[PDB]
Amino acid sequence: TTLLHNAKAQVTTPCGASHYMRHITRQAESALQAGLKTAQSALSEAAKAIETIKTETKNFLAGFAAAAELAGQQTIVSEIKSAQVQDVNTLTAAQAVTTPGIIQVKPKLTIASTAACFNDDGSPVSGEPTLKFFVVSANTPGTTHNELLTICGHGSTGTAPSTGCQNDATSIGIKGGDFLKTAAVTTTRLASSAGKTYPAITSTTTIPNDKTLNKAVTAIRELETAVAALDAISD
Amino acid sequence: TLLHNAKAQVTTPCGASHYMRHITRQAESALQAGLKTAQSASEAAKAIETIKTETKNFLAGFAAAAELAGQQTIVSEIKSAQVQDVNTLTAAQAVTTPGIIQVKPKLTIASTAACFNDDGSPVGEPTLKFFVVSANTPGTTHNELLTICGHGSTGTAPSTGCQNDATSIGIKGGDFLKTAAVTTTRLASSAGKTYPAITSTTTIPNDKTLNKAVTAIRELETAVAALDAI
Repeated sequence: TTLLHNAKAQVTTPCGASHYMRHITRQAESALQAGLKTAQSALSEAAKAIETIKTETKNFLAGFAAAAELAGQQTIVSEIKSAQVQDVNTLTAAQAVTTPGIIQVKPKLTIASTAACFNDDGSPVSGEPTLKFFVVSANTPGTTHNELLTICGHGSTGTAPSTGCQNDATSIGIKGGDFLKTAAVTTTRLASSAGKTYPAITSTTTIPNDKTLNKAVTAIRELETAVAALDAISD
Repeated sequence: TLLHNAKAQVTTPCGASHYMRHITRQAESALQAGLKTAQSASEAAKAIETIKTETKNFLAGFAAAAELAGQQTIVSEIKSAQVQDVNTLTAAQAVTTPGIIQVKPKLTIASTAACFNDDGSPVGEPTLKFFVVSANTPGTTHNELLTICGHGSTGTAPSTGCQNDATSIGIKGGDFLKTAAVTTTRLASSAGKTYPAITSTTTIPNDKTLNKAVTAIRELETAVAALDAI
């Protein structure tokens, strides 16, 4: 039998989650090839093999596409989680509100120098199965001086917020920080009255959201049954 | 089998994701037909041999098209990211609790599956179009986006117009990202028909991610064509 899920994989990062999904597609492909080869060697048993492959193609390709789509989503999640507001040094308040010294909210991203989640040479960089995905939402700003994502006060113009903001509005800058908050969501397959099933993911205010994730997991489940039916050909 | 929706006008990231899914739906129909022919009945052996030799290229480009669809789905959601406007406040109270002026991240979260409605329906040489995001550029003087907002009157919304006046201070917000389209059109040359390399080194996704997927999509096109012959 073909093991779609990698037991020796510990998903702890978005890039890890994307490689786990790609592993599903690689394993799904091997099961399809073996079914194709079994029907090819039988050239009746070849008629029922081709029949099983054709009947399961819709379920196979829908879940294959869903695993790939989830790998794509996690790849973008792994890049966007780096989004930050940059610190800006304080400036005497009268000059901080107009040209040439206006204090700016500066977006910044950290862009991979390779294909995201991959090395330059092309290699990856990261019981019932568990599907784990990472999701983003708006970060929560601070609520007092010297906390993230706030206007930074200091008695001395020119001060870097990293050295400590004060309750002092003589000069003002910006203490930056992460624009997003990243969290994991998980669903662990379990035996159901008629087979196996994934509990729903709850994540209503994130990117991706749970409607997007649950739709894809449902299709991954159809890939798993399609692969099991494919393994039954050579068994 | 026509993998490419010729009558598609891709102008949004969600439209780009649906174009990618059209490719996968068309690719499926080519394999299904190829399997239906094989079901009928050495000819049966010929089809199987093809379907098998081309499965590797087929699933590689199929996965790349669906991967790109997943990437464009997130692009369509995060492109909503903004820094919120914050009303001005007397400067001495603006630097500490409880009035501290905050840089407030904000997203717009789809209430459905992104790029789909509740019912589940979607919301020449071919061209592949994708949308990418990059850091937005802040303004350089008062009342321009992504700057501290001065005003003479405390409690003033920045939409009233920021001034060269630091009596009260707030935040003039705006989009956190800029979103632009990248494209590549299949080109006839002595190399056959190939998609030119995209250059985009400062965006999410970047060109190395995109160019790798595009190369695989070209291999899908070649696989669908061989599947059509049988």
